[PDB]
Amino acid sequence: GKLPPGPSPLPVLGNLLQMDRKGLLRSFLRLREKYGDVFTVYLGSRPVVVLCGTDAIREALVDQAEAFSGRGKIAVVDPIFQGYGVIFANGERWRALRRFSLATMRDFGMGKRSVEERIQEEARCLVEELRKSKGALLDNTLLFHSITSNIICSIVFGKRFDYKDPVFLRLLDLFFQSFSLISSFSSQVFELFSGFLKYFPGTHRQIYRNLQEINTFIGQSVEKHRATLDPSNPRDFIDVYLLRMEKDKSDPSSEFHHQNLILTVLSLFFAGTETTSTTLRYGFLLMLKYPHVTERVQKEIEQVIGSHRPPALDDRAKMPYTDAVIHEIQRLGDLIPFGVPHTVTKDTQFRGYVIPKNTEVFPVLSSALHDPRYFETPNTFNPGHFLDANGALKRNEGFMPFSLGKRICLGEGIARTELFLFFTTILQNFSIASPVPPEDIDLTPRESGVGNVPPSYQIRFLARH
Ligand code: HEM
Ligand SMILES: COC(=O)[C@H](c1ccccc1Cl)N1CCc2sccc2C1
Repeated sequence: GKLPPGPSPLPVLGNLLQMDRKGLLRSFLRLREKYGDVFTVYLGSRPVVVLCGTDAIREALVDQAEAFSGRGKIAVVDPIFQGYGVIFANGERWRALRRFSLATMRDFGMGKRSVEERIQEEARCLVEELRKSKGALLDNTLLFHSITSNIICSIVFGKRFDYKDPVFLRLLDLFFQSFSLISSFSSQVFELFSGFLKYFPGTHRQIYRNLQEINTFIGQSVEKHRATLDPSNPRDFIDVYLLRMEKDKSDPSSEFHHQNLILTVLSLFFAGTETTSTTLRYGFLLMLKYPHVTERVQKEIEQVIGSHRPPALDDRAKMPYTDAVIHEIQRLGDLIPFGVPHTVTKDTQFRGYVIPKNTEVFPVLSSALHDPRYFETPNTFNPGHFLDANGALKRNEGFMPFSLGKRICLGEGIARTELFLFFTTILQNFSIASPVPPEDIDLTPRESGVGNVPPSYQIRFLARH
C-alpha cells in the first residue's frame, strides 16, 4: 500500500524547502492547498501523515479509534518525559494512567469538596483580589495563571497557594516562561533537526532546565505527602497514587512508580495551568473588541443567575448565549493549532493508504475549528455559530477544540467548568474597559506554535453595583 501524497524529501533535510518561514501551521496549511486533506511531509528524516478538516480528523480519531490512539512526542520536551507520565505514555502504561487519572480527579481532594465547589472558591478569591486593584489598569496574565493553577494544585497537591506567595509566583514564572519557549519559533526548528541540534546551546536547554526545576518541587511535595500520609483518609491525587503504590506491591507489571507519578503531576500541573488560562485571556481580549456581546452575556447572567448568589455550573444549561460565547472563544482562540502529535498503533488502512505502525500523525485541529464546510466566515468572532433561530445552543461537528477520540482531553470537564465559572463570575461582578478602542484590538498571537499565545494587553476591572 501507499503513504499519502506529498512533496519529495531530500534525505536528512526532508522537506525544509517546501515549508514556510511563518511556522509549522502555515507550512502544513500551505501544503493542504496542493496535496489535499491527508498528506505526508518530512520533518528531518521522519515521515508524518497530516490530517485536515473536520472530516479527515473525524475519520481517523473516531472511526479508527484504537488505530489512532498512540501518542507521538514534542522533541523539545521529550528529554523530560521520555514516554513517562500520562500525556506521553503509550500502550499499557497509558491505558493504566489514563484510567486512574479520570477516576482520581472526579473524587478525592482538598476539603473533599467537588471540583465545582473548588473552582467556585477560587473564583471567590479572584473577585476579592480584583476588587483590591480598585479598577486600576492591570495586565491579567499573572492572575489568570494563578487561578487555573490553584485549581490543579488543589487537586494534585491537595492545596491552594496565595496569589502573592513567592514559592508559587516562581512556579508560575517557570510555567509561563516555558510554555512560551515551548511554542516559540526555535522549538519548531528543533522539531525538525532535534538529532543534530540537541548538542549546541539553544532554547530547549532553558526548557529542560525549567522543567527539571518543577520536577524538583513536584518531587519535594511527593515526599511531604508520603511522610505525613494517612491510609484511612486520602487527601488528594498524590495521596491516592501512593495508596495505589501500596495496593500494588505484589504486581510486577504495575505502572504506578515514582517516574510516572512525578511526570503525571507535571503533565497535569502543566495543562491544568497554561491552557484553561490563556483561553480566559483571549476570551477577555475578545470581550474588549465586542462590548455588545459582553453586555448580552452580562444581561443573561443577570436574568438566570442574578447578582447575589455565585454562579453555579447548573446555570450553564439555562444560559445558552454565554455558553455560545465560550464555545466561540475556544473555536477562534484555537489554542492548540495542530493537536498534540499522535502515532498509529498498528498498520492502518486510511482512505485506501497504508500508514505503517508507529508513523506520526498530526491532527490539525485548527483546520477543523476554522473549517469553512462547517463554519461560515470562520475568521470572524460570532457566537451565532452556536445558536439557532430560537437562541438555543446548537452543536457543531467542526467543534473539537479538545481533540477527539481515545486520547480526547482528560481535563475537558475541568477546563469547561473553569471557563464557565471564571467568565461568568468575573462578568457578574465587574465591568471591563481598556484604553484601546474596540476597532484596533488585534487578535494576532504573540506566538503561534504547538500552542497559540495571545498578545499582552491592558484591561481594567470595574466593580459593578
Ligand atoms: C480549555 C483548556 C484545554 C484545552 C483547549 C485542552 C486541549 C487538549 C488537547 C487538544 C489535547 C490533545 C488531545 C489529543 O491530541 O489526543 C489534550 C490532552 C490532554 N489534556 Fe487537555 N485541554 C485543556 C485543559 C486541560 C486541563 C485543565 C487539564 C488538567 C486536568 C488537561 C489535561 C490533559 C491531559 C492529561 C491530556 C492528555 C490526554 C491523553 O494523552 O490521554 N487539559 N488537551
Ligand atoms: C502543546 O501545547 C500545550 O498547550 C500543552 C498541553 C495543554 C493541554 C493538554 C496537553 C498539552 Cl501538551 N502544554 C501543557 C502541558 C504540557 S507538558 C509539556 C508541554 C506542555 C504544554
